[PDB]
Amino acid sequence: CPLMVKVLDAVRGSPAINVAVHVFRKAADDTWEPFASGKTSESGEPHGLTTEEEFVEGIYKVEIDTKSYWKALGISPFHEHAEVVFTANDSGPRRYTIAALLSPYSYSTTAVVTNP
Amino acid sequence: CPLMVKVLDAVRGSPAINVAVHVFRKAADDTWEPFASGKTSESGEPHGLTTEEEFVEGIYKVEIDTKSYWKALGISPFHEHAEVVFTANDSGPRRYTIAALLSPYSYSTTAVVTNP
Amino acid sequence: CPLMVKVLDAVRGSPAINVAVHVFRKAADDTWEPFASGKTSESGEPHGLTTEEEFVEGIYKVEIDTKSYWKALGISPFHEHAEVVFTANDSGPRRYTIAALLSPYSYSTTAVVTNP
Amino acid sequence: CPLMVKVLDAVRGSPAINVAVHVFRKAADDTWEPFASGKTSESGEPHGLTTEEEFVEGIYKVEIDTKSYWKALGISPFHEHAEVVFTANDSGPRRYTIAALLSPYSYSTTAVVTNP
Ligand SMILES: C[As](C)(=O)[O-]
Ligand SMILES: C[As](C)(=O)[O-]
Ligand SMILES: C[As](C)(=O)[O-]
Ligand SMILES: C[As](C)(=O)[O-]
Ligand SMILES: [Zn+2]
Ligand SMILES: [Zn+2]
Ligand SMILES: [Zn+2]
Ligand SMILES: [Zn+2]
Ligand SMILES: [Zn+2]
Ligand SMILES: [Zn+2]
Ligand SMILES: [Zn+2]
Ligand SMILES: [Zn+2]
Repeated sequence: CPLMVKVLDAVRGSPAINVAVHVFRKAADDTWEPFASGKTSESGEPHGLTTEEEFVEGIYKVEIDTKSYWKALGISPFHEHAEVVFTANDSGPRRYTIAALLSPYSYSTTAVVTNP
Repeated sequence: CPLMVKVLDAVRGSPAINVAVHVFRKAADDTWEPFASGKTSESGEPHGLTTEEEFVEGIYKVEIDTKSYWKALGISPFHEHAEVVFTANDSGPRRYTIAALLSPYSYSTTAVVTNP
Repeated sequence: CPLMVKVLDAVRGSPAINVAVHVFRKAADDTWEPFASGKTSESGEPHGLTTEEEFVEGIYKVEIDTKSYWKALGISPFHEHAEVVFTANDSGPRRYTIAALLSPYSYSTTAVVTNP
Repeated sequence: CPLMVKVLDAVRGSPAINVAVHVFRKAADDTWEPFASGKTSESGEPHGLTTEEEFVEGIYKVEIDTKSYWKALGISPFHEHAEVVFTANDSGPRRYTIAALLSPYSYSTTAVVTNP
């Protein structure tokens, strides 16, 4: 998997399960074209989002539906969602892990970029 | 100031100076209408973005131009920018501080919401 | 104030009120000598911890009683406390802000170091 | 492995390699008895720290030698080290992942606690 998304819940100290994750790729005209989508499993990651071949050079956006996640736990959170926007694979293929750590009024995101 | 944005640099342990901050408000048709803009001063905050009166109930987006900030320090960062999207002032006026802590491959954002 | 401590609650989006903060200074024999102590007010900061004069060059430890803070809100947290250990004022006086952002199973701390 | 430590570098967007990790367990008299130690590999984790059997109920301290890590990269960091202190396994065995995200003037730590 060259693109992995890992979501953690800082209130419960657990992976965040059943979080919607959307990936878009910026198109020729600058609109966000849907690229992939998934829901996090028990490990806090969605199932294989893409392959090395399909994951071409470009600008990507990962959106994580944090608001729905909290609401479903009976918590009213601050953010509508969390997004990460980055350029990928512009000096050859890399593997990307986007980690998001969630609290109701805060979140952190970090990228771990390795060689394949 | 009912809307304050505070940007910190985790590499230098300093406020992030000269960072562009944009605020948008979601319009009737769901497009992001420009609402305010500023550049952080030496304290890492832009100059008074709005007033209590203009800061009406609605969905707001704060974008922080993190990529340009790092590039100008000769660092090549991961994110294109950082954004915070939230609903504001829907149960009366509140004061909002959006804090962003920046590193080249990571950032955290938190909201402090108080009464006026 | 050359040493400020700012504690935020990421679950409530508020300053963390009534948090115990302890400061120690490493002594000649390497034991931690009590240096200052306070409880955060409504702004999430303890009252003036020290003066520029008393805040001499040395190794300092700031402990924040996060466990008691959460327990008192009826939450059972992961950490026993949070600590920050750093050398201060070894190239002349600096002003130090230690910011701590708290969730029940996570916390972040950052230092902002400025000239007086 | 019931106790895992994962260290990430937010400046480089990589696992933090060759970081010293120490684990202590609080003893009958309240002194910190050495429990385990390791250095992070290329994945940012030390090699198997303990077993389910040896990892008994008690208060543990994990120290991460962040200062040496940064210094060795020619960076002068703020913190002397990072520590996490917590009670473990007091309602039966759990698996603990302590994640630390490092920048020169900041760090975050989070715990992921699962059932075996
Ligand atoms: C609620 As959404 C991040 O799928 O537009
Ligand atoms: C580079 As921008 C966040 O002003 O579109
Ligand atoms: C509970 As304490 C950080 O005052 O030893
Ligand atoms: C430098 As150390 C955290 O091993 O005392
Ligand atoms: Zn969605
Ligand atoms: Zn968005
Ligand atoms: Zn801009
Ligand atoms: Zn964006
Ligand atoms: Zn105390
Ligand atoms: Zn401690
Ligand atoms: Zn050591
Ligand atoms: Zn320590």
